[PDB]
Amino acid sequence: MRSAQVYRWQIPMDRRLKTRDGLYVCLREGEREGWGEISPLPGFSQETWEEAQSVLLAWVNNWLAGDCELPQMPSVAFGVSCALAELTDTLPQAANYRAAPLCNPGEKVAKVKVGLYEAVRDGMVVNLLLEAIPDLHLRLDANRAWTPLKGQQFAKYVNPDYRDRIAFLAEPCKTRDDSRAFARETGIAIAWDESLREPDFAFVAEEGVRAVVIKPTLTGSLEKVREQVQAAHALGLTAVISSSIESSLGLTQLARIAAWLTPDTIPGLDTLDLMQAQQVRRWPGSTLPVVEVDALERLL
Repeated sequence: MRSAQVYRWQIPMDRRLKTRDGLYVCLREGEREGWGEISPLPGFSQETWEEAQSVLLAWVNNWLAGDCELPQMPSVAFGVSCALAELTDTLPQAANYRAAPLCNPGEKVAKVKVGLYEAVRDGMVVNLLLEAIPDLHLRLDANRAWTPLKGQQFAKYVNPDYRDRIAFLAEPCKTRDDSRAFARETGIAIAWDESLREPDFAFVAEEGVRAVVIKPTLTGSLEKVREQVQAAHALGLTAVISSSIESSLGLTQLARIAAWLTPDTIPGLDTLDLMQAQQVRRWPGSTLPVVEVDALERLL
């Protein structure tokens, strides 16, 4: 016997993004229970919050009637599939809560957002960090920020002898041909990110490419995310499971999907401190308050 609940919320963030708005699905079959988060990201997700809601509510009504197509809309396919996996006890409880800290115990790994302004500033900060911590490895996020020139102007400031400790620079340039060229000229390893979510992306052996970054809320189902992880691992690449700024609930399932699918790869989930509260599920060690389901706006 099936039942379902949908919640709508907005969490305050630490004039771009002052709230994060989203949704939870709770599927219930017999005594079992599954949750999932549907939170499309403004500027990044194609579909909107309110479109997400419509499709989520409609899909749920289908689910109650026993039919089992999932929507191909990324945010909804994702959350709906997390709920479905929790129903069947398949998503293990084990999770990777180890952080590659942003900003700007084991393998030391950090994350730097680059390409925001001057290429110079980024390479300088990058060099500084790698110089100070001899065993630090860095993950860099460009989001296609650079012309070939700026791709060169950034690397200008990074000691070639530390460059092997940049695990990846994601999407340095505006075209993939230029990012590949930057990899070759600079000997700096690259990752694809936004390329993966554009139509007709192929997993292909490319010299210089060592990682892919997989954002599940912008990709779709957990089944599709898995697929992309397996494709990468066949090519020898690192699959990083990453945050699309999900609430604590989605972040903990991303943590769980990481341990399950990319067990030795720290996920890119250090986005909780951007927000002012957790909801439903705790992230271990966060002292941010926790909103109970009790207090969530219920649409279904």
